[PDB]
Amino acid sequence: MQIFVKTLTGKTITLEVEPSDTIENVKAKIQDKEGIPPDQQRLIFAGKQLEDGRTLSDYNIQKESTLHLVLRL
Amino acid sequence: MQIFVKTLTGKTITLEVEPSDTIENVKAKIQDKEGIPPDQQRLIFAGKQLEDGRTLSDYNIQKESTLHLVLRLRGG
Repeated sequence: MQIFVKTLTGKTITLEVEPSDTIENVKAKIQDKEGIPPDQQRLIFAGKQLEDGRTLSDYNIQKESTLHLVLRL
Repeated sequence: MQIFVKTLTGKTITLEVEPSDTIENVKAKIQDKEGIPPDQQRLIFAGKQLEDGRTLSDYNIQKESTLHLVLRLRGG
Protein backbone atom coordinates (compact mmCIF):
# COMPACT_ATOMS: atom_id res chain seq x y z
CA MET A 1 0.00 0.00 0.00
CA GLN A 2 1.00 3.59 -0.46
CA ILE A 3 1.37 6.15 2.30
CA PHE A 4 2.35 9.78 2.13
CA VAL A 5 4.87 11.66 4.25
CA LYS A 6 4.46 15.37 4.23
CA THR A 7 7.00 18.05 5.25
CA LEU A 8 5.85 21.51 6.52
CA THR A 9 7.47 23.03 3.41
CA GLY A 10 4.58 21.51 1.43
CA LYS A 11 6.46 18.58 -0.01
CA THR A 12 4.78 15.19 -0.18
CA ILE A 13 6.51 11.93 -0.83
CA THR A 14 5.07 8.59 -1.56
CA LEU A 15 6.24 5.35 0.07
CA GLU A 16 5.31 1.75 -0.74
CA VAL A 17 4.91 -0.12 2.56
CA GLU A 18 2.99 -2.98 4.22
CA PRO A 19 0.95 -2.67 7.43
CA SER A 20 3.56 -4.95 9.09
CA ASP A 21 6.44 -2.46 8.47
CA THR A 22 7.89 -0.63 11.44
CA ILE A 23 8.25 3.11 11.91
CA GLU A 24 12.00 2.51 11.87
CA ASN A 25 11.58 0.98 8.40
CA VAL A 26 9.68 4.06 7.25
CA LYS A 27 12.46 6.30 8.55
CA ALA A 28 14.99 4.25 6.60
CA LYS A 29 12.95 4.81 3.45
CA ILE A 30 12.90 8.52 4.19
CA GLN A 31 16.64 8.62 4.73
CA ASP A 32 17.13 6.96 1.37
CA LYS A 33 14.88 9.32 -0.53
CA GLU A 34 15.71 12.48 1.24
CA GLY A 35 19.07 12.07 3.04
CA ILE A 36 17.74 12.81 6.54
CA PRO A 37 19.27 10.62 9.26
CA PRO A 38 16.56 8.62 11.14
CA ASP A 39 17.67 10.01 14.53
CA GLN A 40 16.61 13.51 13.23
CA GLN A 41 13.18 12.47 11.99
CA ARG A 42 10.08 12.85 14.02
CA LEU A 43 7.05 11.23 12.37
CA ILE A 44 3.57 12.35 13.57
CA PHE A 45 0.18 10.73 13.03
CA ALA A 46 -3.07 11.06 14.91
CA GLY A 47 -1.46 13.58 17.22
CA LYS A 48 1.23 11.21 18.38
CA GLN A 49 4.95 11.05 17.86
CA LEU A 50 5.45 7.62 16.34
CA GLU A 51 7.75 5.15 18.15
CA ASP A 52 10.32 3.27 16.03
CA GLY A 53 9.57 -0.28 17.20
CA ARG A 54 5.86 -0.23 16.39
CA THR A 55 4.25 -1.15 13.10
CA LEU A 56 2.00 0.90 10.89
CA SER A 57 -0.99 -1.27 11.75
CA ASP A 58 -0.25 -0.66 15.48
CA TYR A 59 -1.03 3.00 14.70
CA ASN A 60 -4.00 2.29 12.43
CA ILE A 61 -2.10 3.76 9.44
CA GLN A 62 -3.83 2.63 6.23
CA LYS A 63 -3.58 3.08 2.50
CA GLU A 64 -3.30 6.74 1.46
CA SER A 65 -2.83 7.98 5.03
CA THR A 66 -0.46 10.82 5.58
CA LEU A 67 2.25 11.12 8.17
CA HIS A 68 3.88 14.35 9.18
CA LEU A 69 7.65 14.71 9.10
CA VAL A 70 9.35 17.31 11.26
CA LEU A 71 13.06 17.54 12.19
CA ARG A 72 14.11 17.47 15.82
CA LEU A 73 15.58 20.76 17.07
CA MET B 1 -3.52 -32.36 -0.99
CA GLN B 2 -0.51 -31.01 -2.86
CA ILE B 3 -0.25 -27.55 -4.41
CA PHE B 4 2.64 -25.99 -6.30
CA VAL B 5 4.20 -22.59 -5.91
CA LYS B 6 6.36 -21.22 -8.74
CA THR B 7 9.09 -18.59 -8.37
CA LEU B 8 10.31 -16.14 -11.04
CA THR B 9 13.05 -18.52 -12.10
CA GLY B 10 10.45 -21.20 -12.63
CA LYS B 11 11.59 -23.19 -9.61
CA THR B 12 8.79 -25.33 -8.15
CA ILE B 13 7.91 -25.67 -4.49
CA THR B 14 5.58 -28.48 -3.45
CA LEU B 15 3.40 -28.01 -0.40
CA GLU B 16 1.09 -30.36 1.45
CA VAL B 17 -2.02 -28.40 2.55
CA GLU B 18 -5.76 -28.75 3.21
CA PRO B 19 -8.52 -26.67 1.56
CA SER B 20 -9.25 -25.14 4.94
CA ASP B 21 -5.68 -23.71 5.35
CA THR B 22 -5.27 -19.96 5.08
CA ILE B 23 -3.01 -18.08 2.75
CA GLU B 24 -1.08 -17.01 5.89
CA ASN B 25 -0.43 -20.73 6.69
CA VAL B 26 0.79 -21.24 3.08
CA LYS B 27 3.26 -18.41 3.44
CA ALA B 28 4.49 -20.00 6.69
CA LYS B 29 5.11 -23.24 4.88
CA ILE B 30 6.98 -21.39 2.13
CA GLN B 31 9.08 -19.72 4.85
CA ASP B 32 9.90 -23.17 6.36
CA LYS B 33 10.93 -24.69 3.04
CA GLU B 34 12.65 -21.66 1.50
CA GLY B 35 13.56 -19.22 4.30
CA ILE B 36 11.54 -16.29 2.85
CA PRO B 37 9.78 -14.21 5.48
CA PRO B 38 5.94 -14.11 4.93
CA ASP B 39 5.90 -10.29 4.97
CA GLN B 40 7.96 -10.46 1.78
CA GLN B 41 5.69 -12.93 -0.08
CA ARG B 42 2.88 -12.12 -2.53
CA LEU B 43 0.94 -15.12 -3.79
CA ILE B 44 -1.01 -14.96 -7.03
CA PHE B 45 -3.66 -17.28 -8.37
CA ALA B 46 -6.20 -16.94 -11.18
CA GLY B 47 -5.01 -13.37 -11.68
CA LYS B 48 -5.61 -12.25 -8.10
CA GLN B 49 -3.29 -11.39 -5.26
CA LEU B 50 -4.25 -13.67 -2.43
CA GLU B 51 -5.29 -12.18 0.96
CA ASP B 52 -3.79 -13.74 4.12
CA GLY B 53 -7.03 -14.27 6.08
CA ARG B 54 -8.80 -16.35 3.42
CA THR B 55 -8.61 -20.08 2.90
CA LEU B 56 -7.53 -22.02 -0.18
CA SER B 57 -11.09 -23.17 -0.76
CA ASP B 58 -12.22 -19.49 -0.68
CA TYR B 59 -10.05 -19.05 -3.78
CA ASN B 60 -11.10 -22.35 -5.38
CA ILE B 61 -7.54 -23.67 -5.10
CA GLN B 62 -7.61 -27.48 -5.46
CA LYS B 63 -5.20 -30.37 -5.69
CA GLU B 64 -2.27 -29.70 -8.02
CA SER B 65 -3.10 -26.07 -8.49
CA THR B 66 -0.13 -23.75 -9.20
CA LEU B 67 0.34 -20.36 -7.48
CA HIS B 68 2.86 -17.68 -8.35
CA LEU B 69 5.19 -16.27 -5.78
CA VAL B 70 6.51 -12.73 -6.23
CA LEU B 71 8.58 -10.92 -3.70
CA ARG B 72 8.91 -7.52 -2.28
CA LEU B 73 12.14 -5.68 -2.10
CA ARG B 74 12.84 -4.26 1.35
CA GLY B 75 13.73 -0.74 0.94
CA GLY B 76 11.33 1.09 -1.42
